[PDB]
Amino acid sequence: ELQQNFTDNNSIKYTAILILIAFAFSVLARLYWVAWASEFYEFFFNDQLMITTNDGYAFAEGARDMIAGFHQPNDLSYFGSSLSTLTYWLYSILPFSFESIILYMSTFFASLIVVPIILIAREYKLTTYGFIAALLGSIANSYYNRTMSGYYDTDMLVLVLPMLILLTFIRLTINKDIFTLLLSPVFIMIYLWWYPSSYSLNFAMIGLFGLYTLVFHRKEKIFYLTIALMIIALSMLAWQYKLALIVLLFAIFAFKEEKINFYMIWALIFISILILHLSGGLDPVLYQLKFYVFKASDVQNLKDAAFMYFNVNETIMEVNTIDPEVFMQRISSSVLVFILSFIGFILLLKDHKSMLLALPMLALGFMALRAGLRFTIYAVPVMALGFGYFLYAFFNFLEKKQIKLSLRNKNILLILIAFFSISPALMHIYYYKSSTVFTSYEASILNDLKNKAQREDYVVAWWDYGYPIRYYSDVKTLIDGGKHLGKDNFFSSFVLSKEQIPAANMARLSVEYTEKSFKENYPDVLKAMVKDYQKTSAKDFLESLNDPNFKIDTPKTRDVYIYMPYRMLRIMPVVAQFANTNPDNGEQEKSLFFSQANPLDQDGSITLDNGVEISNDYRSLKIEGNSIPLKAFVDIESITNGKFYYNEIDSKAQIYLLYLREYKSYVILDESLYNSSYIQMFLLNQYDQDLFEQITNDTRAKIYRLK
Amino acid sequence: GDQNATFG
Ligand SMILES: CC(=O)N[C@@H]1[C@@H](O)[C@H](O)[C@@H](CO)O[C@@H]1CP(=O)(O)OP(=O)(O)OC/C=C(/C)CC/C=C(/C)CC/C=C(/C)CCC=C(C)C
Ligand SMILES: [Mn+2]
Ligand SMILES: [Mn+2]
Ligand code: NA
Repeated sequence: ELQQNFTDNNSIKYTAILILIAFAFSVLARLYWVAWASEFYEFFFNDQLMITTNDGYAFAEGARDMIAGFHQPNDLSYFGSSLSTLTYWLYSILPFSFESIILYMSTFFASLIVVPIILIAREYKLTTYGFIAALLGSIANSYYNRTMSGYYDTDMLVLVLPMLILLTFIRLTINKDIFTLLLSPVFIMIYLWWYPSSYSLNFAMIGLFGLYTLVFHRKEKIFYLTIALMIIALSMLAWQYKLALIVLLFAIFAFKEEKINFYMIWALIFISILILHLSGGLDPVLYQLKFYVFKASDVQNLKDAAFMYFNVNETIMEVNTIDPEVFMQRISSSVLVFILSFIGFILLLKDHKSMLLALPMLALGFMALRAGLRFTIYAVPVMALGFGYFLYAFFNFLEKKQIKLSLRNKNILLILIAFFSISPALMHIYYYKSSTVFTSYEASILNDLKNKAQREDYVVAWWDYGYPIRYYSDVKTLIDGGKHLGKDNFFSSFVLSKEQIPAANMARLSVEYTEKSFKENYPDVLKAMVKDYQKTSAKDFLESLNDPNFKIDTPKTRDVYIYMPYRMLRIMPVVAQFANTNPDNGEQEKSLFFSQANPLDQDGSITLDNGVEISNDYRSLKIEGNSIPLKAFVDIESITNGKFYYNEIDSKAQIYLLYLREYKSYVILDESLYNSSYIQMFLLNQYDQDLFEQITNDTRAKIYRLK
Repeated sequence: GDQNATFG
C-alpha cells in the first residue's frame, strides 16, 4: 500500500481523491471548535451556537431581511449583499435552521481553497506536493482565524477566488487553454460581486498579467484578448453588457480561425481602458492606500467641509500592527516553515515563471507589516505552494545526489514531514478557544429590546455593537463596523462619555440629524448641526449643549435608546478618546487616565494584571514605581440596585478606585471619566430620571430611553 | 485579533 509511487501521479482520479481528502481535513479541522464551544451555554442562541465575528451580523441582518422580504428605509441593512444573498439561497434550499447555516458556511466555502492549490500544483506536475500545500494552507494560523466555524464573513471566499484566477492564468500559459478566455473574466466578475474591495487586487493582477504578456507572450493574440475582456470585467458596466462582450468575443475567437485582427484588439484595449477609466479606475486603489498604507485622517478629502476627528485606524483590532515573528506565524504557523516556504517560493519562481503572476497576493500579505494583521491572509496559500515546492526540491535533491531511499521510506519521510510541519497549525486551532461576539444573555437582552422598540427607532451604542444590535433588535444605529470614521463615531463617543445633560441633548440631535442626512447628504453631520444653530465653531456649539435650558428645534420622529453593556468598560478610554478631540482643532483636550484589572488574589497589598499595586490601606496606588494618592474608593456591591460605598480618602487627590464585587474587578479612573454617562448610569445606576427611562436593568447591560 | 472591533 505504501510501496507505490505517489509523486509522479497526476491523474484526474488521484487528484479528485486528494481534493476530497484535503477538503474533509479542512472541515474536520474546524469542527474541533464546535465540539469545544458546544459545552458552554454562554455561546448559544435559538438552540445553536452564535456567530464569531462582529462583521457577520451585518450579512446576517441582510439575510434575515431578504428571507422576510423587506427591510426598513435607511437601516443600513446588507439586503442584497453577496454573502447575504448566498445565505438566502442556501436557507431556502436546505433543511437546517438559519443559525446553523450562518454558523457553517465559512467551514464549507473557505475549505474550497484546497481545490485551486492542488490544481495549480498539478499544472506543474506536482499534485502530491499540492496535497501537502493544501493541508498547510487551509488551516494556517491567520487563514484559520478568519474562516473558522462562526466566522460568518466575506473572508471565506476572499482567497479562493483570486487563487482560481491564478490557476486560470497558469492554464493559459501552459496549454493556451481557450476556456481561460471565458473563466478569467467570469471569475473576476464573481470576485467583484462577492467582495467589491477586491477591485485593488484585480487591478494589480490584470496589470501584471499585461506586463507579463508584453514579455513572455508578446505575440499571442489570446493573451491580449483575455486582457481586454478582463479589463471590461473590472469596469462598472451592467452585468448584461459585460457578459455580452465576454461571451460574444469568446465565441468569435473559439470558432473563428481568421479570427480578430491585431489592430482591432488594440482598439479593444483602448475602448476598455477608457471604460474602466470612466468607472473611476485607480481611484479606489489610491483611496485604499490612503487609508491603510499612509494612514491619513481626512481620507475623504474634505478640507473645511468637515471638522477634524480622531483617527479610527489605530483603534481597530484587525488593523493593529504585528511583529516579524507573529507575521511569520500568521502566514505559516511557524518561523521555520515560513523560511522554508519563502525559499521554496523563490525556487518555484525561478523554475516556473508563470508563478510570477502570484506576486500581487504575496505582496498584499507582506503589506500587513505596514497595514495591519488583517492582510497576512493574502500570502497564506501562495506561501503554502512555496512550501510544497521546497519539499519537491528537497527530494529532487536527494535523487540528484543519488541518496538510497526506498519508495516506502521516501513516503514515510514525506508523511512525517507534512505531519510535523502541519503540527503548529493544529496546535493553534486547539488553543484558539475563541468565543462568541456576545453572550446568550446579551443576545436575550437585545431580543427583548426587539419586542419593546420599533423598527424605526435608534439605539446609540459604540460601533463595535452596531451590527449585532441591529441583528438581535432590528433597530437603527448611528455607527457600525462599516460606518465608524471619526466624523461618524463622534456622536456616540460624546453620548457615552460626557455628562448626562449634554449627552441626552446629543442623543436626540445626533439621531435626528443622521435621519435628516439620508435626505440631505451632509458631508459632515456635526457641521450641519453647528451651521444650523447659528454657532461659530464646533467648540461653541458643543459647549452650548451643556445648558439645561437648551432649545431643541428638531421635532421627535422616533424613540432613542442608549445601550450600555458591561463589556464596554475596558475599552472606555478608547471610546472616550473620540469626543476628547476638539473638532475645530484635531487637538486632544484632556489626558484620560483609565484601566481595569483583576486581583491576582490577596495575602496584603493587591497586585492586579497591569502591575498596579493596590495599597493595603486602600488609600494609594503604585503604578510603575510611583505611588499616587486616591481621592476615593468606591466599593460597588450591586450594579443593578445601585448599592455602593463611596469612601472619601483625600479631597486633595484626583484618581478614583472602583471595586466591582459582582465581577471581582478593579477600575482606576479620573474625575472626567467617573462623571461620564456610562460610569454613572451603568456602574452606579445614577441617572437623571427626567432625562432617561430605564428599560433594561441588568448586571451585564443597561438600556435607557430618552424623553 | 481579527475583529472589526475596538482595542486599547
Ligand atoms: C460588513 C462590512 O462592514 N463591510 C464593509 C464594506 O461593505 C465596505 O465597503 C468596506 C469599506 O468601508 O469595509 C467593510 C468590508 P472590508 O473591511 O473587508 O473592506 P476594506 O476596508 O476595503 O479592506 C481593504 C482590504 C483590501 C484587501 C483592499 C485593498 C487594500 C489596499 C491597502 C490596496 C492594495 C493595492 C494594490 C495595488 C493591491 C496589491 C497589493 C500591493 C501591490 C501591495
Ligand atoms: Mn470583516
Ligand atoms: Mn430592519
Ligand atoms: Na459555563
